[PDB]
Amino acid sequence: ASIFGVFDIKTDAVELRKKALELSRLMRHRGPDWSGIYASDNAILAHERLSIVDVNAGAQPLYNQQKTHVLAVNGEIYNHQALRAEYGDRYQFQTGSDCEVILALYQEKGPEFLDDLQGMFAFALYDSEKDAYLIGRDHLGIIPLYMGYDEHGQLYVASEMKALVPVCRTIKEFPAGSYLWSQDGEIRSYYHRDWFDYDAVKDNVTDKNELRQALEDSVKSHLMSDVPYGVLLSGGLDSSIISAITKKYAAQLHSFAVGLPGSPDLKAAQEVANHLGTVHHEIHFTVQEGLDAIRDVIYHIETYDVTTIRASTPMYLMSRKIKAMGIKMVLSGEGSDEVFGGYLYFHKAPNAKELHEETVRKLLALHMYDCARANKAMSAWGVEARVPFLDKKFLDVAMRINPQDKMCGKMEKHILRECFEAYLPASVAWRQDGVGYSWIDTLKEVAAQQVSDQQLETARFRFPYNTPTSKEAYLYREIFEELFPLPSAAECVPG
Amino acid sequence: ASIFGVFDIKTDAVELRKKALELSRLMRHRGPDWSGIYASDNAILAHERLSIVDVNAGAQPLYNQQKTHVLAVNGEIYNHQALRAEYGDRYQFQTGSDCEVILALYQEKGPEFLDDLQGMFAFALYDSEKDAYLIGRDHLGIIPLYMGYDEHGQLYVASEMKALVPVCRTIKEFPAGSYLWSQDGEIRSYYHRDWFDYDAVKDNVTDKNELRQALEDSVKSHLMSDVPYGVLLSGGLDSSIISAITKKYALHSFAVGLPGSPDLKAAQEVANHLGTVHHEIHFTVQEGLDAIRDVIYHIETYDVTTIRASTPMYLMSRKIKAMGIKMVLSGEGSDEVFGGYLYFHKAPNAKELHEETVRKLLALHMYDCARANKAMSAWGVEARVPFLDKKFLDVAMRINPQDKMCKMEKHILRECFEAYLPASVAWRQKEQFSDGVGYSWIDTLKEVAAQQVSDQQLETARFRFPYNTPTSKEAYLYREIFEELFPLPSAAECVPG
Ligand SMILES: Nc1ncnc2c1ncn2[C@@H]1O[C@H](COP(=O)(O)O)[C@@H](O)[C@H]1O
Ligand SMILES: Nc1ncnc2c1ncn2[C@@H]1O[C@H](COP(=O)(O)O)[C@@H](O)[C@H]1O
Ligand SMILES: NC(=O)CC[C@H](N)C(=O)O
Ligand SMILES: NC(=O)CC[C@H](N)C(=O)O
Ligand SMILES: [Cl-]
Ligand SMILES: [Cl-]
Repeated sequence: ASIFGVFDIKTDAVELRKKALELSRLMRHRGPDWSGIYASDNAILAHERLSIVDVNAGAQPLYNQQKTHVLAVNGEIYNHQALRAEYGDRYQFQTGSDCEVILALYQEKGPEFLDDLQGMFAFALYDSEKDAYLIGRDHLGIIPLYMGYDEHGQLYVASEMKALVPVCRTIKEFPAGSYLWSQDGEIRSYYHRDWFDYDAVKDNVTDKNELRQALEDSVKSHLMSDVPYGVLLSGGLDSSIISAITKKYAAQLHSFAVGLPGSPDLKAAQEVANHLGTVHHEIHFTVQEGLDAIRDVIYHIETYDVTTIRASTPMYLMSRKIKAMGIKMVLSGEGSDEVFGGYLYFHKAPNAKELHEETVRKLLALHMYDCARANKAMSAWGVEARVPFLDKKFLDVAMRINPQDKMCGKMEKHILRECFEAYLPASVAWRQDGVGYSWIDTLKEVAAQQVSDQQLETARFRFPYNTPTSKEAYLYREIFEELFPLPSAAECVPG
Repeated sequence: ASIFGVFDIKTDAVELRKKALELSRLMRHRGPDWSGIYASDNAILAHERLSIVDVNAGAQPLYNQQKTHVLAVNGEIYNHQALRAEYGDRYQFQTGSDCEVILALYQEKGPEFLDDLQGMFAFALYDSEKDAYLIGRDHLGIIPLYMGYDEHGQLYVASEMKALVPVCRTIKEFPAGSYLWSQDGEIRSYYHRDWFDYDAVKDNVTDKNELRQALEDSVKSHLMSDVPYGVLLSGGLDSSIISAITKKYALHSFAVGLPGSPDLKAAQEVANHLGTVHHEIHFTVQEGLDAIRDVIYHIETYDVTTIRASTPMYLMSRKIKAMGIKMVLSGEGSDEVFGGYLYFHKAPNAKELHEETVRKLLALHMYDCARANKAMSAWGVEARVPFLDKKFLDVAMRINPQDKMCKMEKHILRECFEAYLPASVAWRQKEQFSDGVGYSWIDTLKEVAAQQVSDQQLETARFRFPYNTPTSKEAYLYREIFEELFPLPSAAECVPG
């Protein structure tokens, strides 16, 4: 879904509403199902839905029973069932939407219920009674959210920067693990955990069976949906586990892998799918198909980062292929490397202290990284991506085991392999460019054509911020800028 | 799907290729499934697909076995199976696509096979051997297609004017029942029928069974598909007729309206009668209101009537697609065929009637075909219209027009399909003073226009909209958005005055 909100209105609200319709529509690929808008003299909440749960009645914006509170959410509240039970006493549910609990929660706790939600999301809520608003983003910013200001000082928020660039003088990412309560006027962090610090877990007790079961429960809970769903299977450990787990609790399970015809990963993926027994779909794309998509990928992910761009491409095309099949949601394996210190550089880790701090740090930066890519790549085509490895509960267990246990002094994510070896082929289980070498190669080769050594030499004059230092980056930048003129838009991009 | 083509290339081909992507992308809603493209120094063909038939190998552009011929099509060729059979001994089919047949016929007939096809389509074919191209559009302009030229003379073709406006100096609709063979350089009409003239059918007999059978067959042929499809049910005669036949030969049905509308009611009835899985789609006036701009952009017209009518269709499609349906059948064409409108009550004689129907069929491309196609297409949904099938048209257009004369409007049709439906339905007349979708829709549309357009703006319209000046506040409202979206003079001119 997409969310779009305008707060602190100081102008013709009428005109603003007309404009909101326009800007919201810019993100309609995220919510192809239906459009919703709420507009008053003091606030606007525009919504583009992708119905996953409560098809018929999960229409948004969701309204107060009394109709004084209005909510627009992009996300999934996994524990909503539990919450309905708990507050159902106090609040009158109007639908079956998982998102409705935020409305219950707010009614009783005001702005203080963020850590009570389990799931991924971004929302904007408007209380006509108190003439107040609340904006929030999940714990690690799994669901993206941007914010910015008009030349009037009016406040804007949108799932994608794409809808703000046209009106804001400034924009920035809506901080993850946080909320914005109008009465307070300041963004406050709500997500904190003991494990944020080493000295907190340092001599903890690792419980493998706990770890495994934790990931199982995460997956299980992320299976919530009223539409057809699938799993991304790349043949890598992370998606192999997710798919394995998913297969395990699916009770027809579709798997998807993407790549240049004949590439290695494809083979791995096929192997796993065959071992797990899923109805696999090997998506192929040609190098030219990828080239031709670059610009749109860039418009979708909203970045000029080479690596992200190179990687979102395939994902972007896989998504179009999935959606065409009719699948609206998929589970993926992002977060695993960050939780378990999956990177090779982690092999090189100095000690458990260093390891821990790095992973934490990595977890806290994901909203700008893997999260953004997955979400936006998939949403380009109206496909929802779930990340069980990043589930709230799971993380507490995985971040709380002893971090020595994460040290490679073994395969990189040993403990994890150990936990699921049984579910997989020995090959993936203990394995340590699969989409196609040619993919990045032509990429590079095309950049070198399109970019003069001259351009590169004086890039600092053109792109003073995060000056591109290679012709490929140079190329992605030009397009980025072309699409996202505003100077702060590039500052959202990690320097 | 969508088709985008550029021919007679006099500039940097590389350059142009980049632009084609850009422009082709503007119509992606019509072919969300996948994208394809062929680019050379002399021709570009870009396609956005909506896979209905042969999902796995039906990709486009479609190529020649020798890869010397390239074809890009938006359409459904109903008699393709028969053709494959007819021409398989000469042409090696590379796919299961109903559309590849065009490649085969072009191979054995050059540009003279247009009337061999039975279906709806718009296509562009480029022959790298001969360095030539051929553009064609179905018999009544069922599927849309625009043409235009560059400041350099380069020629463009596109399913929607939206893809041309940004680059052409001039533009126009690619003529219906026509083709453009590059070797000719002139657009030629290929469709003509004796029934085009009254003296041709004046003494004809009327075959009820013949007529029933013909509609039946058309529908049967129209069910051709590899994906899930449905029917658009209004509860009105036409759509009810279509629906019943589909049920019998084939089932999800769809109706749209304001909570409480006549259409919604009537459709429920029929759905009940037929036993289809019925989906009643509601919309609110504000949702309708909020969609106007998109609607104008999708349909590419400023015509008040069409806009009114297409809004609900566009919202309905959004929903059908959310349910996963890619194709549906519609009852459009019936009234034009049987003289089903109220005005037809006042027809002086069969001649005037017959003559009037013909006119109507031949203008459809600017009207109802446009709405039907373009409204559904805004959400990647394909609309089929059995009543306008070529072969059906030949039977229906050839019966005694005197049988078209109106006790009830479409009596014959009723007599013919009486069996299928609940009599209440079959002999259901239309009423002036009742709005299917809900009276509030227009009422609000008018209301909004009045409030947004000044008397003066209206009085001075001519200084602003010198071509087909809007004569009402509503017309003005729509025209203003239109112009705003398609800033090119000839665009406005494609819209029938
Ligand atoms: N060919 C592919 N097919 C399906 N999913 C893929 C493919 N390549 C990558 N992914 C997904 O991307 C996830 C996280 O990205 P990463 O771990 O950064 O490679 C994997 O754990 C998979 O769910
Ligand atoms: N309310 C509706 N719900 C579903 N389909 C509709 C509805 N109204 C019209 N249609 C379809 O559109 C066709 C042509 O409409 P018309 O051109 O207005 O007579 C019908 O005969 C139906 O297939
Ligand atoms: N697209 C989304 O963000 C999903 C919203 C909500 N869970 C629904 O399925 O309606
Ligand atoms: N979208 C269309 O015009 C359909 C083209 C062809 N019939 C197919 O199913 O691929
Ligand atoms: Cl800002
Ligand atoms: Cl022209």
